[PDB]
Amino acid sequence: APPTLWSRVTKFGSGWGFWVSPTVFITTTHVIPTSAKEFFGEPLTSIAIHRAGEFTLFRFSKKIRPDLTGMILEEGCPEGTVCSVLIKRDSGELLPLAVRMGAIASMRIQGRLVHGQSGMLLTGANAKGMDLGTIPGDCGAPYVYKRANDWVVCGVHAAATKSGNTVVCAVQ
Amino acid sequence: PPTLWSRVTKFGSGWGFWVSPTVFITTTHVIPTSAKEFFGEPLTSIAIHRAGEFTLFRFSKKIRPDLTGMILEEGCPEGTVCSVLIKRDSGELLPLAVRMGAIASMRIQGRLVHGQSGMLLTGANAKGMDLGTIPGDCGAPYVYKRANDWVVCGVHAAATKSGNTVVCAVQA
Ligand SMILES: c1csc(-c2ccc(-c3cc[nH]n3)s2)c1
Repeated sequence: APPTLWSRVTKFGSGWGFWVSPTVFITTTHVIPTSAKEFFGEPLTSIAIHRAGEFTLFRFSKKIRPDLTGMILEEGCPEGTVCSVLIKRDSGELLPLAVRMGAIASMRIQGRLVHGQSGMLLTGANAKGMDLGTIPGDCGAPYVYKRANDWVVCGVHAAATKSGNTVVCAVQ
Repeated sequence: PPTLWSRVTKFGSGWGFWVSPTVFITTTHVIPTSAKEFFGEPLTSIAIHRAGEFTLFRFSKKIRPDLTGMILEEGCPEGTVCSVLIKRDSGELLPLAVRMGAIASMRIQGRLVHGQSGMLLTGANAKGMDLGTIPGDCGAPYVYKRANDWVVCGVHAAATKSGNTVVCAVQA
């Protein structure tokens, strides 16, 4: 995946978030620290928060990331699309996990009710672990895919099943 | 707790895999043809066991004493879904699912290669997106989880231009 996509992946709360543009940051609602009143040196006052279940969008009044160009954010992707989940792990290692996306789903995973776009990992047969699959610290990592000449972001990592084979992307 | 990924090591014109502190496997064709040492050990002290595109090195001292010994097998049962553990010089880690087939001699871009055939499971096009193999990936290991045990069953020898078909070189 291109360097300009990896540059947008930002350590945040208990997981990650993604810069769509200089003013727009997206993340998984449950990774956001509950007491937080400041983000990138700005007060809540100065920020427009748009929350839909496990999807949260932050729109800043000023350019926090002026090095970046605005990208396309879509509301999930067609069934059958292959996405990469842009996961950073211990070492500056970069793990673009391949996932075949499916239908919008409602699930119970461990102790929680989760809603978003379901996918199946294409990394291995029994991806329950850090080497081939996701771990709880990956929450907020972006789902991206290439279309013709463009890259698109279409959601953020919200949950995985006990087996690790099924993941859920929260969508706008 | 050393990951599988720490066992994958840049070597020659591709990669290789540490099975144990003293055992290193790779694709025969990536090995330098001019050398007096590997990993700081003189060639006098290294046992080289070659079988077509599969080579095993057995060192007289512990090169990777941080590692436990893993199961090495001569390929796997037909239908096993293995993971090819690809490292790239970007720092990206690309585990790709491959459904394994029969041992054969296959014509791969006008060349005969003997090993275990496999088909990538990342679908349509495996190039333009991190979804398939490229020439510098040779030597990457084929692994799978069986009960509690990780199994390594060979090394990446060849892939078609098309994308779909790969060859895993195997021991004996
Ligand atoms: C039997 C007939 S085709 C086939 C598979 C296709 C895709 C699979 C898969 C599993 C994990 N990642 N991709 S399994 C098995």
